[PDB]
Amino acid sequence: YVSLADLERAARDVLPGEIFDFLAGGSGTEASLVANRTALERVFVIPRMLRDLTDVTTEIDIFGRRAALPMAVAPVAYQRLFHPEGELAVARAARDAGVPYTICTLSSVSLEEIAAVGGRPWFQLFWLRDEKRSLDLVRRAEDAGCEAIVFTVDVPWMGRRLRDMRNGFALPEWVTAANFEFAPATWESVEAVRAHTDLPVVLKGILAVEDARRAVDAGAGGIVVSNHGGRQLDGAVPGIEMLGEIVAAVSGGCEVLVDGGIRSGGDVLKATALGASAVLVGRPVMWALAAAGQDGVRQLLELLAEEVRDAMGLAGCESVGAARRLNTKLGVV
Amino acid sequence: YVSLADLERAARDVLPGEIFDFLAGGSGTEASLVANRTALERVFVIPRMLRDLTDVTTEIDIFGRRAALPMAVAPVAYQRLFHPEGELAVARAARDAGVPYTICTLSSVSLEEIAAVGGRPWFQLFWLRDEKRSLDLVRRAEDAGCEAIVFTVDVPWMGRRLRDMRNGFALPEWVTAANFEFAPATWESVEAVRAHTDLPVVLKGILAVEDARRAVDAGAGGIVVSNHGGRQLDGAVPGIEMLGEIVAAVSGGCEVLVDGGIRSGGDVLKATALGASAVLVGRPVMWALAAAGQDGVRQLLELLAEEVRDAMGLAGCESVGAARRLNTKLGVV
Amino acid sequence: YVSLADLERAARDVLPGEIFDFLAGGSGTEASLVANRTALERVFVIPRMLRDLTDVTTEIDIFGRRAALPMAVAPVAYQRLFHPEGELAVARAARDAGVPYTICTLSSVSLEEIAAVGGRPWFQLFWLRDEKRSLDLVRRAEDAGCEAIVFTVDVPWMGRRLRDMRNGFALPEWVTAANFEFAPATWESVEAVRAHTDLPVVLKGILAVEDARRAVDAGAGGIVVSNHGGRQLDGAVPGIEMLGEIVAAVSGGCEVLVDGGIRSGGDVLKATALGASAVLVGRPVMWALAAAGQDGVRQLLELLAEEVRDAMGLAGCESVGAARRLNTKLGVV
Amino acid sequence: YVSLADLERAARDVLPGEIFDFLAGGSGTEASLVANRTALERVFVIPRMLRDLTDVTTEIDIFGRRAALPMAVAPVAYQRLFHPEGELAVARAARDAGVPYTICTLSSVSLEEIAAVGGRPWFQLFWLRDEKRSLDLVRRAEDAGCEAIVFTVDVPWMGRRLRDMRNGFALPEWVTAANFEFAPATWESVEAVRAHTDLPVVLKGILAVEDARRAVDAGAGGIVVSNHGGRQLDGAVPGIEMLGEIVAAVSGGCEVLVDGGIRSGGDVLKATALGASAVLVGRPVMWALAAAGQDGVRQLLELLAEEVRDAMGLAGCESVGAARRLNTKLGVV
Ligand SMILES: Cc1cc2nc3c(=O)[nH]c(=O)nc-3n(C[C@H](O)[C@H](O)[C@H](O)COP(=O)(O)O)c2cc1C
Ligand SMILES: Cc1cc2nc3c(=O)[nH]c(=O)nc-3n(C[C@H](O)[C@H](O)[C@H](O)COP(=O)(O)O)c2cc1C
Ligand SMILES: Cc1cc2nc3c(=O)[nH]c(=O)nc-3n(C[C@H](O)[C@H](O)[C@H](O)COP(=O)(O)O)c2cc1C
Ligand SMILES: Cc1cc2nc3c(=O)[nH]c(=O)nc-3n(C[C@H](O)[C@H](O)[C@H](O)COP(=O)(O)O)c2cc1C
Repeated sequence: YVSLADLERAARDVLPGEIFDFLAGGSGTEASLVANRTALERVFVIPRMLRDLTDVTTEIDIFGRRAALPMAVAPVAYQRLFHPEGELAVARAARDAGVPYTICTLSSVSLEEIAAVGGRPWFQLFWLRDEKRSLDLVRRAEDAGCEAIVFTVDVPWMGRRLRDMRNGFALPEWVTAANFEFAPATWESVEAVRAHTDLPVVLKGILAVEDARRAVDAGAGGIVVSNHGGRQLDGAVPGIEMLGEIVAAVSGGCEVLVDGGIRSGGDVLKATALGASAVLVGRPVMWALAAAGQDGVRQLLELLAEEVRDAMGLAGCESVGAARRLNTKLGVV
Repeated sequence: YVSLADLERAARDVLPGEIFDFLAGGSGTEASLVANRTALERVFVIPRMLRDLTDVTTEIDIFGRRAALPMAVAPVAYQRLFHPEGELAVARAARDAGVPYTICTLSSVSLEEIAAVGGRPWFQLFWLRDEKRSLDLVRRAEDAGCEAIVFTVDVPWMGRRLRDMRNGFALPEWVTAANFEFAPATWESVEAVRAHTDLPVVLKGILAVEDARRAVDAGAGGIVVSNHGGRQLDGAVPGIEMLGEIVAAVSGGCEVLVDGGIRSGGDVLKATALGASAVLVGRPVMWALAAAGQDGVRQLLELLAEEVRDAMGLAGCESVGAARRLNTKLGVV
Repeated sequence: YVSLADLERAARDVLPGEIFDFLAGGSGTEASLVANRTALERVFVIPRMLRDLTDVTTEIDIFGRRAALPMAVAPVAYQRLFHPEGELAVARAARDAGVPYTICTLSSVSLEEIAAVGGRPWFQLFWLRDEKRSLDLVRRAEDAGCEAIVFTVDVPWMGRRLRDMRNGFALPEWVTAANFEFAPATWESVEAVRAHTDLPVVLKGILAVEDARRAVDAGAGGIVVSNHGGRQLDGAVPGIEMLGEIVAAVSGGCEVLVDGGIRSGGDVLKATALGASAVLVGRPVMWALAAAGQDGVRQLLELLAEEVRDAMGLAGCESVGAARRLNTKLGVV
Repeated sequence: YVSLADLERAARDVLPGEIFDFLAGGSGTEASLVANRTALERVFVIPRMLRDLTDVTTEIDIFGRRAALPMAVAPVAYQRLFHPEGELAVARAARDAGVPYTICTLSSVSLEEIAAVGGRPWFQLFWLRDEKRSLDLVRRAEDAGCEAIVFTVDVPWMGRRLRDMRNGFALPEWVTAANFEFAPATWESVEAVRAHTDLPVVLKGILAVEDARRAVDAGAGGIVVSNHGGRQLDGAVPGIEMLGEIVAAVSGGCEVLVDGGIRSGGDVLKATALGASAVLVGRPVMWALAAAGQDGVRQLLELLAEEVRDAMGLAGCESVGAARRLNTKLGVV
């Protein structure tokens, strides 16, 4: 595999159509899904030359731990859909690559089993109709050694996924929500979680500047600037188009991550040049899992690590902080 | 049906080519027809998160009545072209959905019959060579219980519809103008109508800012920002591209509606975020009528209602007024 | 024929390939040829409503004569390439439509014969290596009753026409330059022509603002804002993209015409809304000549007249001057 | 051959696929490769008319020598891949056209042999792990009569060339680096070269404004504004998009060249109108070499010279300095 697109092709060959569509699809007309790619494609980096590259490092410190790359595996529900080892395959590969892995509330293997793999596990939270269930998930995660709570704030309910409707998609009987209904979360919910844990709370799905500022005021440790991979509001702006404005507005008050469409180390570099602390990567990790299980994910992470190092150095950046000081230019197509 | 595009496909299957072309077509090269879609596709919404969605409502008050959605059925002439029940099928479905229905001066069933269906009927007026005929239509409408007069101001004469010319299109003998020649309307005409009725007068086909302001000064109750679905001036700006400027200029002096290309609840949300009080929907209603008669229109209205509620909530809006306070970003393709 | 594109199709059917390519082609990669169309397609008009249209007139006064439309036939060399009656067919049709016809220095029928047709003939001048020949052409034109001298200033030499090179195109023996070598013209040349005639001198091929201003200072009666239909510098800006700036800079000091890509009455309206006094139309006139001779050109002029009247009225304009006060908006694709 | 694209077609016919891919390809997704063309295609020139063109000259003075055109042959490694005479064929053709030829550190014929051809040879330098080897190359070049040192500053290491990876590309045994490992160069390296030679040092691969300014401060004689033909950082801005800003910032302190995508004399004119002193041309020179050896390169240089003269004169420019005073407009597609 020499690009992440080689893994998409390999996953499409192996997965059943309806599962590939569950993975690939977005809501509505898929405008926001396509826009995540378009938005990245229009950003160009202005690289710097002639800097010292004797010790290029792709490491960052985030939520109190060193990560090997400015990247984490996004929360993706029901990974046993893609490979029989599901979440444990991905978590093992992430651990070995030094990348944080986000354990999902809708994981097909229990959060305690995945946490036992080791590494840098984070935990993603959905707010539930029964509040106490959500707060119990948080305590379970913390007790199991998760290092951050990624509170998904863009899913008062699931978006209209027309591929899934047309396919009549349903989980196979062999895939379940192993940690066991959505309720709209509010700012009250955020405070309840903040009060119930000592871990950093990261709000995932922020796009408005004022919501970023309010997240900082609310005591978030981070936000993920995200339109949920185009799966929630069809017509929501891509996160990459809001990122620079949001970075400026929080002015170092919390970590600012971005997701949606990251498909190369060069895309990681674009995101950092626009001000991101780190990115999440979703679909490509699942492509690698589907294609080749744990080894597939390992190969994908190795490929991304190589592409990030290559892009950084070609742009004159010996560290991620230097990459954040790069300038960009918007171009056409 | 899971999208409005499923209904287009179904209507194209059933209607004779020349009638489908009468419905689908625009004037000239169809540049303004295509632009209505392009203009919407470039608008992205910046959604808000973590708001109270306990009682999301899609209702509005307009022209003194509560409507179930910020939407009305646009005036479309000669609906018996599409289904034998024509206007009565559409009006019944609109009534049952709680959506206003605009009765046309060129209706293929008389305005009194359609008004007798009930619901929230509005009446669309063409100015005629014989003025007294136009003013008699207005009094007929008012006597029949219509609630607003939608004065079409963009049709001094009909545009050049090349599909209709190439097809040699003419009304079948079984379709007539049941209420029974265009004369250019002027501001004088508007005043004559304003003087002859107690109903709100809504000017449909406004695109210039100064004409919006003048409409308010003239005592209009509303305007529809519209290029007549690309059927009048070929090269006229889409209404969606003028809407925000117009909303700012009238500064709450009348209701500001928009039409042209609305094809989903997400498009309704875009229009409201740009400042619209409500939208009109034309072609899709006729697709649903052609495909499945009254039941078809009912299914379309149910689908739109679901998509509007979904988009609003995903964008953090418990009411249409909140949706009007959303911000937008122009994007590419 | 219901659009000008119907005539292109008809001309392509009848003309030999190499002659169609002589007509259609541009220089180089044809970027400027394509851009003339792109530039018009991105301009949208903001129409006005509810104005008095009792006496819509498409007439203008230009160079001391009334013209039936804000349009003239562009200078196109060697019209016998397209039809055996060549220039006389086109000039007769123009005369009968009330449109000025530009007689070319490279006409395939002598300028005195074409002038004898009557109508509103203008004369286009190429500066020649032998100056006296050019000044003798001017006196011949004036003696024959031409009403303006259209001095082409963008042809120090002919551009690189790759279609013609690839085809090995040469004039048939039956087509000659009937008035009988290019020399670069300068501002000195313009003055020599201004001194030798009482007719208005119109500089055709101006694109820079400062050259427009200098044209006024030099005593020009008009300019044509033009990239020579994409046939001269490949990469020259379209005239339509410079027009508004140029109109502002001359501030009524001379007539400002535009050409390049005008293919409908709506395009004429766009040009006038951007400030043009009138347009020239080239290729379409030759399509009509090739398809059907004099009658073809007559039908094209009738179609354009209808489309101009239609566009004007739909935009609320009872006169060309009102059309020049319309505003425009740049849109996408 | 009537355009440079005729030579691409001819080279593709003759070269083995993997060698054509070595030549054509870029790094990563090839976004920067495509963008070099897109960026040029959106620039339009505003030509001037009616200037004296009695003695149009395409000559420039650069690095103390007169060049016949504002163009040099870019450094391209391993030219024996394309034709058995390799670099000597190209250098001979360049010499005879009066164009500088850049001898590469990775030349497949020794730099002394190519310099012995005569003409205006420049020498391109890669910094090596062994510094002394790089400084010895510089002295060799100077001793052999090269006139400038073109220090490539964008290759701390080679970019990820996916075509070459997929093809398993390797040099044939019959092609070697005849002058005989990359080390990242720094500003220290530049100073070491500046101290070791009396020749002008030209930094190739500058894109950031501040790096241009620093190059002047460092005593560079020139820079080449360049993304290495899209072969280095995938997502690097095209040089043509930075050129005007860079020209303004150095404010005549060094020569500012540009490369990437120059495919015609009109493109040369665009580059000069944006402020370039001269351009480099890479791929097209190799197409001509592959197609027809020395004679091919001669024909390409003759074609470019004709197109540059044609574009200049059509734009009203009797000299390159006048071309640099042309204005431009950004257009669409
Ligand atoms: C199949 C699938 C399932 C997902 N499940 C969740 C989830 O349970 N929780 C969540 O916060 N995001 C979920 N996401 C969104 C991702 O975390 C992420 O925002 C999105 O995939 C990023 O874009 P990318 O896939 O383009 O890299 C899911 C995404 C996909 C494709
Ligand atoms: C077949 C057809 C007939 C129409 N007849 C009328 C009419 O009689 N009066 C009027 O004001 N608008 C008429 N319109 C314009 C619509 O009211 C509306 O402005 C346009 O259809 C909105 O765009 P949409 O179809 O893209 O939703 C007609 C539109 C169509 C497609
Ligand atoms: C075949 C052909 C021949 C032309 N000959 C001349 C000419 O002799 N003199 C001149 O000033 N322009 C000449 N032109 C340019 C036209 O006057 C005009 O600028 C151009 O055709 C306008 O664009 P249009 O063809 O897109 O309408 C010629 C154009 C064409 C297509
Ligand atoms: C096959 C190939 C090999 C190259 N080798 C070198 C090199 O050895 N040194 C260098 O500075 N640039 C090298 N370049 C980059 C060119 O000098 C130049 O920047 C690029 O080709 C310009 O773009 P163009 O090919 O679009 O004209 C190479 C380019 C190509 C296509």
